[PDB]
Amino acid sequence: MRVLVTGGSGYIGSHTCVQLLQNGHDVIILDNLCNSKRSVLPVIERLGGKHPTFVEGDIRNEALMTEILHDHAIDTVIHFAGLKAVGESVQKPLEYYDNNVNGTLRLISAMRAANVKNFIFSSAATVYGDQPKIPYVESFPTGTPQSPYGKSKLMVEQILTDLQKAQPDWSIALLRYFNPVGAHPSGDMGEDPQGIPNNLMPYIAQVAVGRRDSLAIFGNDYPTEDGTGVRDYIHVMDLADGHVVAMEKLANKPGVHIYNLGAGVGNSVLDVVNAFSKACGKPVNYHFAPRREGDLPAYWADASKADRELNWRVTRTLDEMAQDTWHWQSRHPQGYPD
Amino acid sequence: MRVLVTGGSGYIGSHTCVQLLQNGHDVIILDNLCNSKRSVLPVIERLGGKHPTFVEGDIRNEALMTEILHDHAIDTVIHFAGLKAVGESVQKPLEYYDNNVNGTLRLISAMRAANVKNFIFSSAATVYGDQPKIPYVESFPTGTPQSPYGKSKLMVEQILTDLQKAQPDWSIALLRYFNPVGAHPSGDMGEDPQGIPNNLMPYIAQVAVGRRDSLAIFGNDYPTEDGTGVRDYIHVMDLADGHVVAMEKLANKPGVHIYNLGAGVGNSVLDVVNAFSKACGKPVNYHFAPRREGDLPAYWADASKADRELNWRVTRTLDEMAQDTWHWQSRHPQGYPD
Ligand SMILES: NC(=O)c1ccc[n+]([C@@H]2O[C@H](COP(=O)([O-])OP(=O)(O)OC[C@H]3O[C@@H](n4cnc5c(N)ncnc54)[C@H](O)[C@@H]3O)[C@@H](O)[C@H]2O)c1
Ligand SMILES: NC(=O)c1ccc[n+]([C@@H]2O[C@H](COP(=O)([O-])OP(=O)(O)OC[C@H]3O[C@@H](n4cnc5c(N)ncnc54)[C@H](O)[C@@H]3O)[C@@H](O)[C@H]2O)c1
Ligand SMILES: O=c1ccn([C@@H]2O[C@H](COP(=O)(O)OP(=O)(O)O)[C@@H](O)[C@H]2O)c(=O)[nH]1
Ligand SMILES: O=c1ccn([C@@H]2O[C@H](COP(=O)(O)OP(=O)(O)O)[C@@H](O)[C@H]2O)c(=O)[nH]1
Ligand code: NA
Ligand code: NA
Ligand code: NA
Ligand code: NA
Ligand code: NA
Ligand code: NA
Ligand code: NA
Ligand code: NA
Repeated sequence: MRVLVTGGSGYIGSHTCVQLLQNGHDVIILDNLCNSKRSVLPVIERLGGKHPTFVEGDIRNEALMTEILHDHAIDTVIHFAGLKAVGESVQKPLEYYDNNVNGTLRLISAMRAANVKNFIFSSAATVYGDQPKIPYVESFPTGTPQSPYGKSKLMVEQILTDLQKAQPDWSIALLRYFNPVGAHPSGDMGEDPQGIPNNLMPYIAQVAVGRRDSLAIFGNDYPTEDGTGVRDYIHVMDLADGHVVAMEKLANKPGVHIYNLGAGVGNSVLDVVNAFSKACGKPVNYHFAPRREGDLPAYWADASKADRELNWRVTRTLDEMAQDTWHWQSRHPQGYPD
Repeated sequence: MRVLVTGGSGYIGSHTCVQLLQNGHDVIILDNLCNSKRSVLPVIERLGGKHPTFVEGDIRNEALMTEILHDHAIDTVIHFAGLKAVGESVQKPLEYYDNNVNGTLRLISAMRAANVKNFIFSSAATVYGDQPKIPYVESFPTGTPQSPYGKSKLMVEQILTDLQKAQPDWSIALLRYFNPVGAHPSGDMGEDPQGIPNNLMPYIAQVAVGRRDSLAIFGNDYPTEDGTGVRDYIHVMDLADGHVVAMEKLANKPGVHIYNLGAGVGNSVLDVVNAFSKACGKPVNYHFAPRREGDLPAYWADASKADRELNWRVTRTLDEMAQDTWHWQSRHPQGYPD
């Protein structure tokens, strides 16, 4: 298929592009480079085994999106582009609403204009809001996300749903990601956050690499087995694979196809820390800190639906997530070259 | 004060501009004319007793908004501009999200750029969603609006709330309108819908004027006194006045000030029909039809808060709403001149 992968040079998108190319699809990457570098492009091609076309540009530029769509006879679009720092979204709400809400709106508007009707959207577990019922199931009604970031995701899901109702021939997949971690097994592609990493894994990796002192564990008094927060970590390669399958199996299948993408099990901060120490050969330094504002104690995905409907399920383990992350971090301590 | 009134040439905005000018404020009207005509401008000035400046343009044009803001040293913005046909929003969701969600986002982004921090937003009762608890109170948590239109309003309220949190010096009023009806007492300014009117009052007026055959009453089996739908009708002049007061009393008062703007009492479709027949001197023709998709049986506003906090309450009656509407309709059967 001919697929436009917005945000394709970023963390999840890069790994997805590799898998797509390996499945022999024709890949057009669209990215504005606000959170990634052109240096990953060659890695993508080398690992994917085929050349993906790259276009530097912004999802907010509807005219350009329209042109790309038509120019490359795209059949389906995989929407990863956007801003995702939670804390920052609280501080700079407008930029989140613009890049995520308007960003998507301009993109799907461009699609309408070019007669493209197959879409995959990067959504998140945050859409569930404060849900006491875990694991989270697609059938659950959504709640109220606590941050501008979370809200922007849910708003897009709603807009996409209304669009589909209005243009019933569209196929739209709402992929709710849990906690993406890991890196390509080669160790030459992985997450390359700039500055202080907001997520657990990359932070741990930086402590392990010798860049940071200690991992601050946000809260140790939660109603969990070990008192630390529990989440559903999912390896980026498994996420990538789920994206190829969703794209191939849902194209031209009208509807709004919602799927949680997670392993279906929970792991605590300590469990993650422990796996990492194991992977890197030395105890990871850490300390307990107060609970992070807005955090839930525990949640994980109910991934039965994707298993059933798409025959997709995770295959990488927590140890692999940790080992792959350390391999990339250690092989490329400065991330992607400038 | 120096106020930019977006959508100022439309129904509610036109009447608001008149009241503003009567209070001697300097008024800049911004409208794209998609649902109003330049012909109302002179009426505004004549009834307002002062000249308002008019700029033809779109809220989506952030550069222009920014320029207007700075150029006119605006102190406060009253945001009426947007699309509001419910049924149509279901059919053309994107246009609603664009004009309302993006439209507002571009406008407040322009404000940020120009250092403007006083805003009034035209919100609606739809934000309450399916609320069994009536009357509706500002303290109630919001629900899930059933149409793209309703959703777009709630999304804006959320964006505005996050913005205020991020920029705590801002004063933002969320004015939730109930069922605006009526016309300026002169009979020379009023609602001028194009095509089939979606709201009850204008439809009734058109039946009364001899343009339409019969009023279709959507449903006669509701759990209400007379079986027809019950709402809180509020005269446009009262709404207008509430806007002047909100603007004058909340400017430079940091916070998100939410107020329901309604009369605080309910009236049925039949009650409205009856008042109109009374006003126009002849029985209004009507028939019973099936319930309109998504309609609630009954709802009205709890307007205590605005009374208490702003010392504002309605002063026009249902009969006046009907008489003023008929006077305008009858004096100007073709609406505003082309
Ligand atoms: N990483 C996670 O834990 C997590 C969890 C759920 C959802 N998501 C979502 O998945 C998607 C991908 O996440 P990621 O981890 O790969 O992040 P990422 O930052 O690595 O990738 C996003 C990419 O989008 C690009 N981009 C940002 N705004 C753009 C715009 N306006 N126009 C064009 N390009 C733009 C960035 O340059 C970057 O390459 C995002 O939508 C994110 O919100 C991620
Ligand atoms: N009339 C009601 O019953 C009702 C109830 C609640 C909320 N509202 C809201 O109150 C506001 C005013 O409603 P109204 O009855 O006066 O409607 P209206 O159509 O008469 O006024 C809206 C005005 O905005 C202008 N406009 C539309 N999109 C624009 C854009 N992108 N850029 C610039 N101008 C644009 C139109 O030309 C029109 O003059 C709207 O936001 C509406 O959703 C109205
Ligand atoms: O420096 C960090 C980052 C994360 N966490 C915890 O690790 C889990 C995952 O946090 P993350 O930000 O990666 O993702 P989230 O679950 O919030 O989407 C949660 O229980 C966080 O409290 C932590 O203790 N320290
Ligand atoms: O042609 C019409 C228009 C409206 N209504 C009813 O009148 C009330 C007000 O409808 P409207 O569309 O004006 O406003 P809403 O309350 O839906 O915001 C509701 O009970 C509608 O069902 C009706 O019976 N016929
Ligand atoms: Na096509
Ligand atoms: Na339709
Ligand atoms: Na960063
Ligand atoms: Na680097
Ligand atoms: Na100012
Ligand atoms: Na802040
Ligand atoms: Na119309
Ligand atoms: Na006319």
